[PDB]
Amino acid sequence: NPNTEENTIDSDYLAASGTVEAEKEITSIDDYLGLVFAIAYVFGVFFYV
Amino acid sequence: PLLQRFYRRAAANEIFTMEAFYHENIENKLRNLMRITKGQLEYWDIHTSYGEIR
Amino acid sequence: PLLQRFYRRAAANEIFTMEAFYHENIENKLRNLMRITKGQLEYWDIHTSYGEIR
Amino acid sequence: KRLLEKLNTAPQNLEVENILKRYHINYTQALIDELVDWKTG
Amino acid sequence: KRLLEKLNTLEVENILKRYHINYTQALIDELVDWKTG
Amino acid sequence: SRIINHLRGDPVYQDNTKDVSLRGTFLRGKYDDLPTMIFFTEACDLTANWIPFFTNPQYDILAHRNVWLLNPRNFGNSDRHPSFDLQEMSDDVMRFMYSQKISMATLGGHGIGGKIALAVGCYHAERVTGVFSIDSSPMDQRYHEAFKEFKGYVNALTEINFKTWSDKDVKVFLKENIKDPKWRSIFTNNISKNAKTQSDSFNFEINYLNHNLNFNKADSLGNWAVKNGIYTGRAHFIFPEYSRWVHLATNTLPMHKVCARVKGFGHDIFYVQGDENPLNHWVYDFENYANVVASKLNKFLHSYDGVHALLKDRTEIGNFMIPDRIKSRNDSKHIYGDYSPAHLHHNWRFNHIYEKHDELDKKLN
Amino acid sequence: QAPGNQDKILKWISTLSNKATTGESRSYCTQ
Amino acid sequence: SSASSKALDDIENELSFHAAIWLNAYADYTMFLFELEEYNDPNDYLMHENFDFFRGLET
Amino acid sequence: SLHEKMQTDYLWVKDHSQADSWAKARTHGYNYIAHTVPNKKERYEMIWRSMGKSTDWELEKFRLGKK
Ligand SMILES: CCCCCCCCCCCCCCCCCC(=O)OC[C@H](COP(=O)([O-])OCC(O)COP(=O)([O-])OC[C@@H](COC(=O)CCCCCCCCCCCCCCCCC)OC(=O)CCCCCCCCCCCCCCCCC)OC(=O)CCCCCCCCCCCCCCCCC
Ligand SMILES: CCCCCCCCCCCCCCCCCC(=O)OC[C@H](COP(=O)([O-])OCC(O)COP(=O)([O-])OC[C@@H](COC(=O)CCCCCCCCCCCCCCCCC)OC(=O)CCCCCCCCCCCCCCCCC)OC(=O)CCCCCCCCCCCCCCCCC
Repeated sequence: NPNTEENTIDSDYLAASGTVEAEKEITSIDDYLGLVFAIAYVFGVFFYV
Repeated sequence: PLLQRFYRRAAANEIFTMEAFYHENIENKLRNLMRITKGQLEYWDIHTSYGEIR
Repeated sequence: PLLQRFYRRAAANEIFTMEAFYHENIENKLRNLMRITKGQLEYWDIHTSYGEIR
Repeated sequence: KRLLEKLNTAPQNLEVENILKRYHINYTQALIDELVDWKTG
Repeated sequence: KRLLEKLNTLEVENILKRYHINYTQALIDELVDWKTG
Repeated sequence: SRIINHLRGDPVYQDNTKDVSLRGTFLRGKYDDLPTMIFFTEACDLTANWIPFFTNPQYDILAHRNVWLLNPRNFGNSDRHPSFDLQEMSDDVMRFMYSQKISMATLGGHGIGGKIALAVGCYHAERVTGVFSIDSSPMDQRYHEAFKEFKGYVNALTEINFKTWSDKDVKVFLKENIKDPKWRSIFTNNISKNAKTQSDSFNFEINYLNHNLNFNKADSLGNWAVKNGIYTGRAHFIFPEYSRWVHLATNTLPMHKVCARVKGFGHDIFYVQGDENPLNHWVYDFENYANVVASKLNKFLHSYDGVHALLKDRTEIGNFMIPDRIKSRNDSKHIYGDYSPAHLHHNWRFNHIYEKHDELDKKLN
Repeated sequence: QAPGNQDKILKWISTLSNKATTGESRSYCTQ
Repeated sequence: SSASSKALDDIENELSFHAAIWLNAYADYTMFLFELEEYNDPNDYLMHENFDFFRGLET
Repeated sequence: SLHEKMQTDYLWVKDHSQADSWAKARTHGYNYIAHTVPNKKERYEMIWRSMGKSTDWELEKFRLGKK
C-alpha cells in the first residue's frame, strides 16, 4: 500500500520533488542525477548517510 | 517546524481516503454518462411507435 | 491452569459493574419502599374528605 | 377450538399512478402501496 | 408584501414528506378526493 | 400491500422483562430466499421514515436482504417495560427472532439504535452476521450536546397533560419548547388518539423514558456500560463528517475498544463528506448522505457481512484456508492442517435444506 | 371509437416536438 | 404494413446503428459496475493484484 | 471553599507560559504526531480540517504564511 507505508511514501514523494526540478532548466536530469547521489555522500556525512 | 515530512503524510492520508471512496466517486461519474446515453436512446423509442401511429 | 488469581479478577471485574450501577440498583429498592409509604398515606386522604362528605 | 385454530392460520394502484402521471412526479411502488393502504385505512 | 411579512411573524402531507417529494396543493386535493370518492 | 407488511398489535405493559414482544414493519425482498436484516430506528423516531431508504430502486437494498424495521421496547408499537438494560432489550430481539423463525440476522441502527443493534451482537454473537451502525458509537453520550437536547426535550414533554390540554395548546407547546425542526416533527407524529377518541397520548412511554434519561446514570441510553462486553463479528460504522453525536477526533476509539474485528478508518469506519448542519443526523433526508450510506451498506451486506473473521471478503469463501490450532478436535487420528471455515445457511435451523441436499447428493453417487 | 382513441397519438407527437430544437425541425413537426 | 417507404428505411437503418452505438456504451458502463462488485477495499489489495484488476496499467 | 484556592495552589503547579495567547502561532497538531495509534488517520484528518478552516480552504495562504 503506497498510501499507508511511510517508507515508500517518503521515497516516492522525495523522488518526485527532485525530478520536478528539471523545470529549473539546469541540464538533462538524466545526466547529473547520478552526481546528486554521489554529492549526497559528501554533504550527507553531516547527517550520517 | 520543518513540516516537509508532514506534508507527505497529509497527502497520503487524503489519497488513502479517495481510494476508500473509489466506488462511490466513479459511480457518480457514470450516472451522468448514463443520463447522456439514455437521452440519445429516446429517439429509437419514438420511431418504434411511428408504425403504430401511422 | 491454577486459576486462583483469575478468580480474583473476575470477582473484582463484577464488583466494578455493581458499583457503576449503584444508583439504579438502589433506586429500584426504594421504588418498592415508596410504594409501601404511598399506600399508608391513602388513609389520610380519605379522612380529610369525611368532613366534606358529612 | 379446532375451527378457531384453523381460522387463526391492483385497480387502486392504477388510479393513484395515473394521478401521479398528470403531475409528472416521480412515483415508486412503495409510495403507491402506502397510499393504497392509506385509502383502505 | 408588508402585511404578509407581518402576519408570517393531513395524512397525505406527512406520507409524501417522508419520500421528500415536492407536493403541490392540487395533488393533495385529488388524493383526498380519490379516497373519499 | 405486499412489499410493505407491518404486523399490527397493541402495546402491553409488562411486569416481567422476559414477557416482552417486539413489533415493527417488515419489508419483503425481491428474491425468494434472502437473509434477514433487523434495523432499529432512532429513539422516539418513526420506522416509516426509513421506508423510502430501503425501498428505493436506485439503492436496491431489498435485492440483498429482507428488512425487519423493528421497534425496541417502550418505543412505537412494541411492549412497554421500565427497564432499558441492553441485555434485557437484546433478549427481546432473540425471542422475536425465535417467534418469527429467524436463525440469524443482520443488525442495523441509527444513533441510539446503533447501540441496540451492537448490544445484540455483544450478547448474542453466534446468531448475528454483522452490524451496520449509522451516526452512533458504543460510547457514553450523556454529556454530548446533541443528547442533552433530546434528554431536555423529553423532560419538557412530561409537562403536557393531554386530558386538560387542547390540540392548539399542544402545537404551541412544541414550537416554543422544541426548537429542533426534526425532533418536533418526530414527536408530533408520535402522538396518537386511541380508539373512541378517549384521549391523545404518545406512542412511546414518556414516563419510563424520562426516568432513564433524567437520572443520567449507567442505565441511561446515552451511556454505554462495560457490562455490554465486546462484539466479535463484522461491524461497519458510517457517520457524517461534522456530526454532533460522533466526533472524529476521539469518538472512533470506542469502536476499536468495543469491536474486536474493526480494522480501522477506511476499512470499517467511514465519514460522509458534508457541511456543519445539526440535521445531518438524519441521513435519509439528504440524498448526498443517503447515497453514500446505501453504497457502503450494500457493500457491507454483499462482501463483508456474515464472513469469517480471518477471511478478507466473501470472495475468499472456498479458496482461502485458515490455520488450525493443535489439539482442537476430538478425533485423535486427525492430521492437523488448514481448513476453510464453515458458512451456514441464514435459516438452516428452521428449514431442511441440508437434509434435502444430502438426499440429492446421494442420487449423484 | 370517437373518445379516447387519439390520446396516445397526442403523447407521441408532443415528445417528438419537444425534442425539436432547430427552426427547420419545428417546421416539419408542424407539418 | 409490408412496405413503408424509402425515406423511412433511411432512418430505420440510421437510428438502428445510432442506437447500437449508444447501447454498446450503455453495456460498457453496465458491465463495469458488474465487475466492480468483486473489487473492494483498494487499500487492502497487493500491488500486483490491483494492477491485474486494471489490466493495461502494467503495459 | 474558603481555603481551596490558597491550598490548591500550594499542592500543584500551573503552566505560566502564555504561548497560546498568540492566535496565529497556535499549533494545528502537526508538531507532535502520534504515528502508531489506531486512530492515526483520523488525527491527520482533523489536522487537515483545522488547516482548511484557518484559510477558508485556500491552503495557498498557509504555504505563503509563516509556519
Ligand atoms: C532562498 C533560500 C535561502 C536559503 C538560505 C541558506 C540556508 C538557510 C539559512 C537560514 C537558516 C534558516 C532556514 C529557514 C528556512 C528553512 C528552509 C528549509 O529548511 O527547507 C524547508 C522546506 C520545506 O519545509 P517547510 O516546513 O515547509 O519550510 C517552512 C519552514 O520550516 C518554516 O516556515 P515559515 O514560513 O514560517 O518560514 C519561512 C522561511 C522564509 O525564508 C526565506 O524566505 C529565505 C529568506 C532569504 C534567504 C535568507 C538566508 C540567506 C543566507 C545567505 C547568507 C548566508 C551567510 C552564511 C555565511 C556566508 C555564506 C556564503 O523562513 C523564514 O521565515 C526566515 C525568517 C527568519 C526569522 C529571524 C528571526 C530572528 C531570529 C534571530 C536568531 C537567528 C538564529 C538562527 C539559528 C541559525 C539558523 C540555522 O524545504 C524546501 O523548501 C525544499 C526546497 C529547497 C528550498 C531552497 C533551499 C533553501 C535552504 C533549505 C535547505 C535545502 C536542503 C535541500 C536538501 C533537502 C534534504 C535532502
Ligand atoms: C486433599 C489435599 C490433597 C493433597 C495432595 C498432595 C499434593 C499432590 C500434588 C500433585 C501435583 C498437582 C497438584 C494439583 C493441585 C493444585 C492445587 C493448587 O495448587 O492450588 C490451587 C487452588 C485453586 O486453584 P484452581 O486452579 O482453581 O484448582 C484447580 C486446578 O487448577 C485444576 O483443576 P482440575 O479440576 O483440573 O483438577 C482438580 C485437582 C484436584 O486435586 C485433588 O483433589 C487432590 C486429590 C489428591 C491428589 C491427586 C493428585 C496427586 C498427584 C498424582 C501424581 C501422579 C504421578 C504419576 C507419575 C506417572 C509417571 C511415572 O487436581 C486433580 O484432579 C489431580 C488429578 C491428577 C490426575 C493426573 C492425570 C495423569 C497425569 C500423569 C502424569 C504424571 C506427571 C507427574 C509429574 C509431577 C506432577 C506435575 O488453590 C486452593 O484451592 C487453595 C486450597 C488448597 C487445598 C489444600 C492444599 C492442596 C495442595 C495445593 C497446593 C497448596 C495450596 C496453598 C498454597 C499457598 C500459597 C500462598
